[PDB]
Amino acid sequence: TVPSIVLNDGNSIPQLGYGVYKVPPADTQRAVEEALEVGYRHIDTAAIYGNEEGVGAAIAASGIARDDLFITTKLWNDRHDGDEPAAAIAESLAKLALDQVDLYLVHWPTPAADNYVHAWEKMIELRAAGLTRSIGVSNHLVPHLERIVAATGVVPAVNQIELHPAYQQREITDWAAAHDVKIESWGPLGQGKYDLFGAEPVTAAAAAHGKTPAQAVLRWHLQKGFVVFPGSVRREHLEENLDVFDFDLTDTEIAAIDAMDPGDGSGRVSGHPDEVD
Ligand SMILES: NC(=O)c1ccc[n+]([C@@H]2O[C@H](COP(=O)([O-])OP(=O)(O)OC[C@H]3O[C@@H](n4cnc5c(N)ncnc54)[C@H](O)[C@@H]3O)[C@@H](O)[C@H]2O)c1
Repeated sequence: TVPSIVLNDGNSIPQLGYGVYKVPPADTQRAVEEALEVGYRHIDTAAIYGNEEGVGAAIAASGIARDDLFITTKLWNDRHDGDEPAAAIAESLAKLALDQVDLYLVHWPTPAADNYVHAWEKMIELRAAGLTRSIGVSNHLVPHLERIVAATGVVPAVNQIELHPAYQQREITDWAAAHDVKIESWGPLGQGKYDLFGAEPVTAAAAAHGKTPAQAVLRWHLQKGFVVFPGSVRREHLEENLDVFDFDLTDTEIAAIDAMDPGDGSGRVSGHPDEVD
């Protein structure tokens, strides 16, 4: 059993899902079929991942009822302009072989291109047309968010950003809570870019519950109310990552993990929105 959370638009989303980022396209179908089998229902993909087909194929292969699944895809940086958003989403839909997706995201803000507002406008139209159930963004900074909302009056259901113990983007998460936008933690486990599992706050919490560090970290995101979809191809980790609704961390435990953030942005492991396209 994976609990769901409710969006500002009333739609619900499973709090834990399976992200297929990094999964080679030729292997995505197996990977998803396995997650599916494991009990995963929320699939996180993206057009840029070039593996929507595999996901779609996996879905179809599973006997699974459409309504029981949560499918997320994202709008690539080069499709912000004109009616490209509608073209991009249609392509995605065709790959997934779905009528519509559950959630659709503006992959990156590409501020320098100053087309993220236009993208947002088009996104709204996509939802209106029923191409997607909900809409959100990704990698959007506070100013990005203010601007889109100001321009449209429509608030993203979510903001998918890089988030883990060493790099929390508190300003964003704070803004989100104030605006009722849910947070999707990408790279929830640091992408192996640093010794997260070695962190003492992490080991203390895991040990304190008879869980793994990965599990404890996952629990922290969850408890903080964020949405997670860690990547993994090992069934051992799949099952493991699913086994986190069984327990809960103490406030003290959470607080200790929260202290891991240097507060200077030095804990970042991936690309910054001001730098991507
Ligand atoms: N919005 C964006 O720009 C963006 C960027 C990156 C990823 N995403 C999404 O977020 C998902 C998760 O992030 P990620 O995969 O980049 O990094 P991550 O923090 O999930 O780290 C992934 C790595 O952790 C390992 N992992 C998973 N479970 C583990 C466990 N129990 N024990 C040990 N290792 C374990 C995997 O082997 C994998 O190599 C992706 O699948 C993708 O769908 C979105």
